[PDB]
Amino acid sequence: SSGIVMADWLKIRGTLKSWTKLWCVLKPGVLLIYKTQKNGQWVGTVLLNACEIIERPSKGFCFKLFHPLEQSIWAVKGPKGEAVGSITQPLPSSYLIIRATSESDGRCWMDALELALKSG
Repeated sequence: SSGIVMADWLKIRGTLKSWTKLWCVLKPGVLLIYKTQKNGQWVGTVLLNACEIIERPSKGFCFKLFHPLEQSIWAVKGPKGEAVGSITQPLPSSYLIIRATSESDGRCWMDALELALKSG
């Protein structure tokens, strides 16, 4: 009933190239990012509807979510009404660079992300 298409750890490159491991959940039209896997501290929600996706060779496997018009990709409000995201390494306003453990995992995420873009 959840509507959760995918959930797994992904590494997200900050502006500070710290590659933090964060818990990521995919629901139609949104990617929800958390510090921890269960009942986690919300960091941000990416509005996939405003986004396009491109592959980024080469290390594992990296892909980039970006706003084609260089605008903000981020939800104003948390899934639970949260005003502000949990503090993390600084992240870009208009794009996100993401890494997955395996090529197969990465391709799955990416394909799933593609469908998710125009739904919700």
